[PDB]
Amino acid sequence: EVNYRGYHHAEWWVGNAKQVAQFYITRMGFEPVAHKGLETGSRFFASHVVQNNGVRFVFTSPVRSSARQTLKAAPLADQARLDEMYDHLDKHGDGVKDVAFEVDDVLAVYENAVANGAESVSSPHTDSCDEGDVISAAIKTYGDTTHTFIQRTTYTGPFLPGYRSCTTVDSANKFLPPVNLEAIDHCVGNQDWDEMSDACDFYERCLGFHRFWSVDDKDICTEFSALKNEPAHGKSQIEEYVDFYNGPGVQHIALRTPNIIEAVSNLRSRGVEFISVPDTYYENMRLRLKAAGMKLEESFDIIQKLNILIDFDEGGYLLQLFTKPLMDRPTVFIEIIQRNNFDGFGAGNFKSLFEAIEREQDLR
Amino acid sequence: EVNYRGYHHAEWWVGNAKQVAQFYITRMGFEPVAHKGLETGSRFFASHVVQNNGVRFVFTSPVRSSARQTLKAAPLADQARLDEMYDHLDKHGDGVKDVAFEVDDVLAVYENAVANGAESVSSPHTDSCDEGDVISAAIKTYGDTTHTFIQRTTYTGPFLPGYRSCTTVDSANKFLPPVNLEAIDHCVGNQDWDEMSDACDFYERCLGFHRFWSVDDKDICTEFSALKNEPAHGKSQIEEYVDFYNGPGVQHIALRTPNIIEAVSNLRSRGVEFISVPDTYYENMRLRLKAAGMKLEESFDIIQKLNILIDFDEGGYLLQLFTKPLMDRPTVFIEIIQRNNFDGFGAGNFKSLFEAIEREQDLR
Ligand SMILES: CC(=O)C1=C(O)C=C2Oc3c(C(C)=O)c(O)c(C)c(O)c3[C@@]2(C)C1=O
Ligand SMILES: CC(=O)C1=C(O)C=C2Oc3c(C(C)=O)c(O)c(C)c(O)c3[C@@]2(C)C1=O
Ligand SMILES: [Co+2]
Ligand SMILES: [Co+2]
Repeated sequence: EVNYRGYHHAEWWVGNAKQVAQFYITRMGFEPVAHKGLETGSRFFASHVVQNNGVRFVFTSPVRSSARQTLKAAPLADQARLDEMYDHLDKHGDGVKDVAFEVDDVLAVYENAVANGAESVSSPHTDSCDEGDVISAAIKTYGDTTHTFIQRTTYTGPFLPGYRSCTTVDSANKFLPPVNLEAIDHCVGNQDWDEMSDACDFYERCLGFHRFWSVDDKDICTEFSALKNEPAHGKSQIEEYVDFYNGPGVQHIALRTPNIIEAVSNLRSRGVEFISVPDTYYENMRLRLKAAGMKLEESFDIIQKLNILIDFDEGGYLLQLFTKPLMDRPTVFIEIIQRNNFDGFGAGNFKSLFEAIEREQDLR
Repeated sequence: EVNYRGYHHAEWWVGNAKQVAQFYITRMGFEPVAHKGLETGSRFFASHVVQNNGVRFVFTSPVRSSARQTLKAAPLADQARLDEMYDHLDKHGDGVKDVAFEVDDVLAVYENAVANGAESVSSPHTDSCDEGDVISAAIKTYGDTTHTFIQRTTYTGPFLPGYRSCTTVDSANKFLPPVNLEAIDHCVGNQDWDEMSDACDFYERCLGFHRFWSVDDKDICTEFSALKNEPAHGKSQIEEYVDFYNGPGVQHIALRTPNIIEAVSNLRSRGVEFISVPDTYYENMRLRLKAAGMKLEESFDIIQKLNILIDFDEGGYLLQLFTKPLMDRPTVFIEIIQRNNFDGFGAGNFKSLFEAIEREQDLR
């Protein structure tokens, strides 16, 4: 019954994979699924994959230091990998690193990608455990985040080669209200203009008759190309959406739910914390929705209490919400979105939210 | 009613303070208490303090990278601090960094410490917010972990200068069975022999007529000085206590509970995971306890199910248990201990547990 929307998973690079992974277990309803580490011969990195219906996260941490003087000298390729991982956690901190797509024909989707100028990160190769085989490749897309192409061949195991399945459920979830998340809706690994642009232009040059590997990126780039804020050291009436819009190296990963009220509630009660949109947003939005005769399913007054956002067109609307920044840097957010016939991505909420500080800064 | 046993707190250095701190909120029953960061002018580090009755943890993360090229050039003292924090997370990873003691007369306890050869880390100084003042100092003790001496003067605020109080309770705890932890029982920031020794000899030279700042370290060094394992690539019948005993740079922090059964249960059900001691341990222990006429309060059979450990003497016993390593390095553990008239620290369980693999390796 589960539904990946073609996303194999998203892999994070984080300092404490083992413990950070549990954040999503306790706060957001995930379940431990697979593991890769010193128990399956991974001498240099541990990986913890937690899943929520279609949503699958991988958290990956080095298990050892750079010049680890006690046991082995690291092979040259591997010390470079460890070195790379620390330099990313320094520059960026905990965050999404790689979006990986279930793909038929990695060789082909990889080939076209670099023909049109993709920065290669991992030419096609074939990780091969005892449960089978898989072909992957990877390319730089949005900043230093990446896309990975995955073609299952003979592999049958839990997840990928090297991974072992997970030995049973998590107990904290028999006490916690569940979070009905469906699948990964989209992901922008870096929201700098230059960076976004660069990645979008690259995607456009990847368009052909064969369908592009990430429909959700093609529609984001399309919707936001039709147009390309202002802060205050007050807090800002936009609160942390101003950091979302104007912060550097900001990311967000969005997670589709069939019920954003149910989702947001059970996350409010598990202890997750979202940005507060001002009252003036709903003021103006209630008129816009009414004048346009767009009648929502959900009570407008509950969408207000929950600081949930709205965008729409003639055929339907979306419901959107953002967590407070997940870490001590204001750079990583998670979006929860519910669609009722709207392929949109929230372009309207830039105008609306920017207009929200507008009436407040114009107030003086 | 709360009881710190003279421990102001333990401060961890971790990669993701904001999220790691919540681990202890969800998995172990802590509550958010104070915060220090970009919201109180801390341009370089964030601190999250969570408390459980007497137990108070501080988690501290850099909010910025080393050569953060976007905003400020860091002052020389501060870039050194950021640089230091990354080098510790590289060499060691997430773990306890500093044990801090509520102390009258920092100047004096600091003075004697370095007279007898303490490695100074922070001469007496006086952090001074608008709610008052505090004197601190710090010295290297066990490896690169530290002790900090804290003398409240005019400070009245939540916690320390720069900290703001915490805006209300965590919701996940109205759904989770509580964990009745009392206070910090002890802490060994590095269990290498050389390192332990060095720190103990240093403590001994700190003994005088004035009482020593950490009674729990003086008794550890005393009990374990009366004596100073063997592993298998099988897993080991000792399971992860072999990593505890023979692993390098292992730490553990112990947390006293009045009811280790209640504590361990509610932690089993919140999702915390402990090492399994073999059956042969309880086999031999039931005879030892009986021959010695030591009658326990708690059902021996529940202490067996819960992989809880036992040490005792003529006047009473202790009950001990260890988590599985908390991170992808096998280097940080947490001990839960319950005392019934026994100042011991588990020296007996070395003999018992070492003897447990003994009958198993002797089995062949
Ligand atoms: C509202 C939100 O969820 C965000 C999203 O999910 C998809 C994003 O793509 C862009 C792009 C470029 C064109 O792709 C852009 O230029 C701006 C100014 C922008 O604001 C966004 C985004 C970040 C959007 O704001
Ligand atoms: C059982 C446990 O809780 C541990 C504890 O809490 C206090 C520790 O101090 C030592 C010391 C030195 C003398 O202090 C030592 O040499 C050995 C071999 C030792 O094993 C321990 C410890 C680590 C003990 O094992
Ligand atoms: Co969005
Ligand atoms: Co102990």
